[PDB]
Amino acid sequence: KRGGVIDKRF
Amino acid sequence: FEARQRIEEKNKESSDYHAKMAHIVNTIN
Amino acid sequence: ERKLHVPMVDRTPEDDPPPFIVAVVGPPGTGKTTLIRSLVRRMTKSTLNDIQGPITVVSGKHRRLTFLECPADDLNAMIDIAKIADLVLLLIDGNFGF
Amino acid sequence: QHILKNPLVAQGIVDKAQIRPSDVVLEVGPGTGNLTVRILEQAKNVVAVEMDPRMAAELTKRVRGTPVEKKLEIMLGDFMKTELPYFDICISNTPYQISSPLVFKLINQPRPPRVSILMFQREFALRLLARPGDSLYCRLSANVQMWANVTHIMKVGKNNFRPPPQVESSVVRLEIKNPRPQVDYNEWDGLLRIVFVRKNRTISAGFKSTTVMDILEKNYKTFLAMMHDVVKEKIDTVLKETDLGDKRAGKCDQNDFLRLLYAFHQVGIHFS
Amino acid sequence: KYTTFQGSQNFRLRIVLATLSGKPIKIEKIRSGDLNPGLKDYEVSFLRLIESVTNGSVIEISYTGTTVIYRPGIIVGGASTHICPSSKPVGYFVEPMLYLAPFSKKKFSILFKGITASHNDAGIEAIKWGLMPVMEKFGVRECALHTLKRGSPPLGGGEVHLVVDSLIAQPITMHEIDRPIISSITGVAYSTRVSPSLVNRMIDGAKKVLKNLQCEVNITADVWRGENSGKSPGWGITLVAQSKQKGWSYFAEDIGDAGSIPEELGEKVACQLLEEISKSAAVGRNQLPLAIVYMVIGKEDIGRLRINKEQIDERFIILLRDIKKIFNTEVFLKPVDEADNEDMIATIKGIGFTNTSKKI
Amino acid sequence: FDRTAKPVPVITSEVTESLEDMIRRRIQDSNFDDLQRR
Amino acid sequence: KGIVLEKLGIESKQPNSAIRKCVRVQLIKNGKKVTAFVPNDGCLNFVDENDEVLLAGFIPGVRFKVVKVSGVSLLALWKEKKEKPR
Amino acid sequence: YQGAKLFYLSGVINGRYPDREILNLSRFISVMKFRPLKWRNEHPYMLADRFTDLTHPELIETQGLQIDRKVAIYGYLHGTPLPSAPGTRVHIAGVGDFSVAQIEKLPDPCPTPFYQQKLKLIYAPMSWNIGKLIYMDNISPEECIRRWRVDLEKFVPYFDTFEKLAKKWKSVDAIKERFLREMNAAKKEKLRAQFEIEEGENFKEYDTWYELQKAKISKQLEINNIEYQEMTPEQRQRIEGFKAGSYVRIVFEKVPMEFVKNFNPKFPIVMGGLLPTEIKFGIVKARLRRHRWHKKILKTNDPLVLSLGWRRFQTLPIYTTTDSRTRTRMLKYTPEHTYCNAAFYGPLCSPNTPFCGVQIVANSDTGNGFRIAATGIVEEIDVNIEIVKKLKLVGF
RNA sequence: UUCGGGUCUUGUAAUUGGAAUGAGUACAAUGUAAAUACCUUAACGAGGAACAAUUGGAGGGCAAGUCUGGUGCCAGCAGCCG
Ligand SMILES: Nc1nc2c(ncn2[C@@H]2O[C@H](COP(=O)(O)OP(=O)(O)OP(=O)(O)O)[C@@H](O)[C@H]2O)c(=O)[nH]1
Ligand SMILES: [Mg+2]
Repeated sequence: KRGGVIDKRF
Repeated sequence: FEARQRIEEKNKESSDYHAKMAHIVNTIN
Repeated sequence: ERKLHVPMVDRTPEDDPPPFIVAVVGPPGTGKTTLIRSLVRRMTKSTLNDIQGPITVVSGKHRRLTFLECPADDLNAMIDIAKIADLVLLLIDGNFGF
Repeated sequence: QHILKNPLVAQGIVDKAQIRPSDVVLEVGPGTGNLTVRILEQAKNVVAVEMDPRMAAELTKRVRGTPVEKKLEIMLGDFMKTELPYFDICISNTPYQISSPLVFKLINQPRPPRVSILMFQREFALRLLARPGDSLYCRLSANVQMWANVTHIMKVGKNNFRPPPQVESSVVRLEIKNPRPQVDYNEWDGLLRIVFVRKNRTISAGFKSTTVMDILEKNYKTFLAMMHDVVKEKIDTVLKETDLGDKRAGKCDQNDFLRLLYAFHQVGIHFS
Repeated sequence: KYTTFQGSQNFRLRIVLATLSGKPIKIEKIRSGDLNPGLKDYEVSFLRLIESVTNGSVIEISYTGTTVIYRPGIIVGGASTHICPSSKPVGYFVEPMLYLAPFSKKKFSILFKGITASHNDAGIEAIKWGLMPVMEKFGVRECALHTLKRGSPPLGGGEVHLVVDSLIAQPITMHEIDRPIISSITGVAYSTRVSPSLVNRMIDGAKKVLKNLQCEVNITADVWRGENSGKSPGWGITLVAQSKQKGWSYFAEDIGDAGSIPEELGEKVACQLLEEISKSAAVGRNQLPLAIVYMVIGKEDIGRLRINKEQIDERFIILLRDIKKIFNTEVFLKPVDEADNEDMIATIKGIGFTNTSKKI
Repeated sequence: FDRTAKPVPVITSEVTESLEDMIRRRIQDSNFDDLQRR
Repeated sequence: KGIVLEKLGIESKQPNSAIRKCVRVQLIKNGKKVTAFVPNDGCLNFVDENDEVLLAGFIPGVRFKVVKVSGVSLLALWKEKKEKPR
Repeated sequence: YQGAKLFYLSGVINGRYPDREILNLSRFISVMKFRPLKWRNEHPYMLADRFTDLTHPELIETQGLQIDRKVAIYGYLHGTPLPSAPGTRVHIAGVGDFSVAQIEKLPDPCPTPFYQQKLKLIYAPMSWNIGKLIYMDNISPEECIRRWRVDLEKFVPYFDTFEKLAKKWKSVDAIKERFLREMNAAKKEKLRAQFEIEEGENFKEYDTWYELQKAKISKQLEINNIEYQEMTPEQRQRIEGFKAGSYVRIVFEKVPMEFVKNFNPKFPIVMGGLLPTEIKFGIVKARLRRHRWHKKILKTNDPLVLSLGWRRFQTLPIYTTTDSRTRTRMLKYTPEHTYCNAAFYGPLCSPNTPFCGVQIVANSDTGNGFRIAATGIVEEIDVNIEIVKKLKLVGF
């Protein structure tokens, strides 16, 4: 798979 | 471990291939 | 059966269609410029001493043409005119051959 | 005994049944159960009745140890003597020794199935579908048609069944009309039986026979409780106004027989 | 660079439309002023679902959670399982997948787990008989939502399997300028972990409203008991008005609460359905957004759909404005020539969308 | 890379549960494949 | 004449198998779907979907063979004396 | 095609060909008909008739010539209609991808005589209606509804209070229309209307299946024509955009200053619209062969100038085989006389888009050999690939 | 059909010599209403005589090559890919 969710929420 | 995993993978591919082949030969006739 | 073909849609407008793009493509010196001048004169009765870039001319009661002299020495030109040319006047030097 | 050996016809029978996942199917005499297993796949609950215990056990062995096993229910004994539980649809390989009672029991049962796909011998199937004026039109056709509508799905060759029966059979679909038409079953059958002694007779000819004319006279006096020549005169009249006496029984449609019944009720004479 | 939006309004719609159109979008100011700012859990789970069925997509959530950046990839689909958080039922997630499924490289086979019904989101029958038929008109020949397990709130326990075998280049152009004559009213009455009597009482209420009608009324009784009934007792009804003429459907749905009268819900949904019919011209209000989007992504050709004035409500306005911001397509409305009704024809030119993910 | 032989089977908890199911499942039906005096 | 609908045996692992050389084609005159044989897998290549194909009488039940694609002979392409116009 | 017309010209006099032959050529062009081409009918394009630089001269001075230039391109549109709204992505051959800053239609500078007389022969410059309130974004949607008279996450639409509705639908009137000696004619006429409702479509011919498809396309095309005609000219342009044949002014921003300086009117400027897939970049799976007249076979990871759609570019392809459909194995060189599966990174495009490859585009390295190196058809577009190669370990 | 039998200047993937000639080019003449062509003919025109004959059919053989199946080393399929 390519791409992903970038979760920088604390 | 990876030995066991690959074995499951190749078996699934072969079953899927054969299952498809009956379908093509089924439709063609 | 020779009448039968794959169905397709032609998006040409029903009214006021654009002038057809005519591409004059050939090796250097085969007479591309003189051909364009000759065609333009017969069609309009005016002689253009110099031609540069597209030339749109009236060709009929409801039909128009655009002449383009592709640069003979450039391959990159030969590609993009090929993708848009509705008609190609392929110039061939008879004495020299293909 | 024959067994069907064509998988395509079994699959077709299931598809025409078009069982919804919500609905529950009833099977009669599944036998081998090749048709059965497909039905379980598309049916929430399946009830099966089998005459022979061993077939049911073998059917248990076919559905054995499967998720569909919990959904499948197995019953034994002749379906007649038992009271069948509620079922939305019935698709089954009934023996023709019991086809004729079976089709009527399905109709008679309260809350009958909306659709059912059953197999009958070709001659029986034509009789089920025979329409007024058709050669095969019979008393049974008139009775079943008025209660329910029956249509011929396909014809199954004898060769497909093994050992091949001598007579061919055709899968047929029947749907019971809801609500059932409001006419007494006994009265309708009473009318049909007298008029179908010989379809090619005149309806008046059937009535003028001496034996039944006793029966109609006995019936009429019972209605009075609720002059045999007088009854003969009244019957001779009421046929004339209805005009049915001249017409052949076979030609007369279901609607015509109703004009026969109502006119008799006007006279005060009721078949049964 | 990014097409910018505001709030949580139409979050799913803005994501799918960007997904279909292939244009990156940015959604900001998501519940900024609330005590709990940013996305809800179900919205976050919704984005994870998009990542599963797409390839190359980039999804960035803010530190505060109030802003998302979305760069769509291609639709690839495949086999997967999604666990729905209890905040939303499966239908909340199944509905957006419906827009994207027919235009994927591989067939969608997604197993959804969680609560299966709610008061504000699409039910199972609603998708099965209320939205999926609309696609059948638009050219999605094969589409199925198998109900393995029903899960009523609050504990759920249900399972549904979404399978769409049909992969198409794009929806066919729509030509519906008439009022369909609806032939019959059907529906499904279902319950879980409770006696069958509740289903029977509920259909009794629906028929009481519908007995005056001139069309046949046949409501299926789907009583779920045993292992496959989920973890909580629940019960609800669906009523669908069908047009066998051109395969059109209008439907209404609600579920019952603890202590509610089964007869009362049945009468309400029946009365609810009649209002939907009164407000509908060719598709119901609950069906309209799917129809509008499908026409927009059709071929470079004018499709016509008849809409009633009642269907032009506040929701319909945002849907068109949302569509314009992403597709630049505008829905032109003209009156019908008839005087019996004041209906209008919605004419849309498709953007010439094509399913380029599917291998040839 | 390829392997000549079968990998040795692995007794995971799921394998035991599946096996132990069959061992229990059979016993309800009393279906024991046993030698009996002839 | 016909349209190439699908290449049924494209996947088939076995090269030059009888399945590999079969292509589903829909006749333009009536719209009935049928199968055609291609001379070899190399010739199976020049055919791609939505191309016009001229068929001629020839796995049982396959009674047709492709003699032209896009208005040029398959043998000409196979001998590679011409190039398919698109 | 066999039987293709071939005109013959002998010599040149006063810079002109023999009048007779030119007469024949002109007639042949006049009556010519053009086949529909897939690509030309699926993208909008225009050939620039004149070029102009709109950058303000002061900006050229205070910053310098290096500054990016605003330019205007004029010409006739072709193919599919170009959308009216700005921001559409478009490619200029040999320049790059740009976005239309503005677009506006101009009067035809070379009107055909039929067009002129309804209302110079040579043109060589180089040588409260709710519908409106929907799109007035300033007005809130709630404001829009009231003048002419909440959220889509909630699938169930708004319904009135239960009790009020019960009173509303106590009777079934107002919906009866939706549901299915002199009076006899009325019954049959009502009954006649019922029949066409219930069996009409199955019962409601062209000789060949081909004619049926052509009828469907033509009927749809006619439906388009009627619909646009009813609409106002502004409304028409707003939806379809600028149709082919319309003379349009198009302004671009952030064009390289080189393009302004490097302007030779001989070299044409070709503009081509881009579909959404064309914008995407990724791995392209394609089927490719060495061209027959090219002397040499190609090599893996060797530069090759491809021509996909409107764009020309150089990439490093990898030639592959399916290995009897078990794995995607890397090759070293293209097969001598057959295709092979090739993977390269570049702008994506719809499948079935043909292309050709060339190794040399500069004149200096032309030589005499054929310059067309490879031809192929793109098969699949994807964002990743799993090419593998055989590695063998050797021991004693 | 295995068993074998019948027969004698055969084979070369080897070298090498000078004689003939028209397809074609071409002064000219003939031919023709005027031309082209034919028949003629000064002068050129052959060794890969590259001055480069085609359309179909049958059958091999090869690999540190690739796929499938299994009472080991095999068999089937096939092999422009090592
Ligand atoms: N004798 C003769 N000369 C010709 C003929 N056609 C062209 N020419 C000559 O060829 C030369 C080139 O003519 P152009 O018209 O310039 O050809 P071009 O294609 O424009 O060449 P470029 O523009 O340089 O690429 C001119 O000197 C013409 O006299 C012909 O049929 N006979
Ligand atoms: Mg020139």
